[PDB]
Amino acid sequence: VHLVQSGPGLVAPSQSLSITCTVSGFSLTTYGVHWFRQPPGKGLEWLGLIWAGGNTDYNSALMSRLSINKDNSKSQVFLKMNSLQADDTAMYYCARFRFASYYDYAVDYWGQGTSVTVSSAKTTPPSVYPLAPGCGDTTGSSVTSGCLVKGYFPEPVTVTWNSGSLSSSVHTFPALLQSGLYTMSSSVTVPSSTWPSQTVTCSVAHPASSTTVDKKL
Amino acid sequence: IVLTQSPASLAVSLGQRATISCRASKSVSTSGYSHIHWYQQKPGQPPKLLIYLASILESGVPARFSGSGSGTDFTLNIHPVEEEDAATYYCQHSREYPLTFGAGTELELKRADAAPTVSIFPPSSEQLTSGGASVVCFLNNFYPKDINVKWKIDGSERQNGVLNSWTDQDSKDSTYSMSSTLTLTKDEYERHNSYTCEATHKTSTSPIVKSFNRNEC
Ligand SMILES: C[C@@H]1O[C@@H](O[C@H]2C[C@@H](O)[C@]3(CO)[C@H]4[C@H](O)C[C@]5(C)[C@@H](C6=CC(=O)OC6)CC[C@]5(O)[C@@H]4CC[C@]3(O)C2)[C@H](O)[C@H](O)[C@H]1O
Ligand SMILES: [Cu+2]
Repeated sequence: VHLVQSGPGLVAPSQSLSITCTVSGFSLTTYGVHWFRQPPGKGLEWLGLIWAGGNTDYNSALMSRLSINKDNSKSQVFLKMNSLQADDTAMYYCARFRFASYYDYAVDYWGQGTSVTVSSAKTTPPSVYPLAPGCGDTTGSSVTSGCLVKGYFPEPVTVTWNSGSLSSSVHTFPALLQSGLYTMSSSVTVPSSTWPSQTVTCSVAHPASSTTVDKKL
Repeated sequence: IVLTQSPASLAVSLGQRATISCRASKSVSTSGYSHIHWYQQKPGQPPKLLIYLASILESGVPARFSGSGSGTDFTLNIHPVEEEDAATYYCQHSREYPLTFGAGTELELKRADAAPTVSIFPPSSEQLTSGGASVVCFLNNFYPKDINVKWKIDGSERQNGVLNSWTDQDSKDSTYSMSSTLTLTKDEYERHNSYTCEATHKTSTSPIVKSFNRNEC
């Protein structure tokens, strides 16, 4: 997929992390890969670059604690981070470096990212509860439905409606850490038909636990 | 170096022009090339390159984005700001290592006031089986963002144990939506009747209200 990283989830403190970046549509023979991360809610941060010829430049800071290495044949860059601290909790993104000369280069394509939570806790799968209008009012020509996703750890979660078919009027309310666990919800508005016997479903895939439960409304 | 972005937040009506600034601690300009870049990070996606080397446009980013500047001072102009650009904006220099980002300038598109469509949801059967009860209200598609909901339980008894989450600004119409979850124990949900969700937002002195009566328990 143009650049996708896997490495993920929960990693306990002091242990090591390897996030693998898999590039597509170019090769490492000709392209550099930056690694960046984004610590929840604040700014983007550069970790390092592995240039074309297997060469590397590092953010003097993290410097000591990380290595990046490519297998050109496999189309993968790998970032090894060791002695994890809890503030390494971040979204980790790999990006393509288009270099043509010192006066024409770009960090031009970005991976989706993967969420790495450094903590001594255990993943907790979500409980998913459907929410449907129950006291019968002649709901106009549109009805709202929802899925409540409760108590999971760590982040992320993915809530899709009828596997992805409805992403029209889908609202995804962001996640709130309550007593060490996260909760979130999503609403969808479908017509008064495309609900009753059309059967709606939210499909919640909670990666770290490998939960992928579909609750039918 | 270190990059300073102003304003940190910005609201501009459509058709207007927005001007993100970014000033560096040092001349990120070697010969006639200002080594700075501009990224658009929409709400929950990876960064998209907008401009590299201060002025050059990334193919695909429309021509209402303009980058300008030399040395220390740089500027991103977006005119006409269309609804689609409600996102967060970063500038990054690459004059030296490390490759630091500036803090982000959020853009918020000003729009006409829009009042909420409140929806109220019972708990699921499945939830009650875990001994708990959640009552959910989606206050959807309003502008501005400031809204404050209240839960009224059975009489004008208010409650605490409420979870309130706001979606970011919608990119099609410039609205916001909200989720409010009152979470009770089953064993106290069970011995009460009325549950109101009373929302108060600029568009009316009158709070909007949705409410249900526990119907055949
Ligand atoms: C022809 C050559 O060009 C100029 O020097 C150049 C080499 C060197 O000095 C630097 C600063 O260290 C290089 C640096 O090395 C590599 C980069 C960090 C790299 C990356 C960008 C990114 O995103 O990831 C990595 C690509 C360009 C870069 O950003 C800078 C750009 C500023 C420059 O100043 C330019 C002078 O004109 C010089 O005298 C002449 O020898
Ligand atoms: Cu400094």
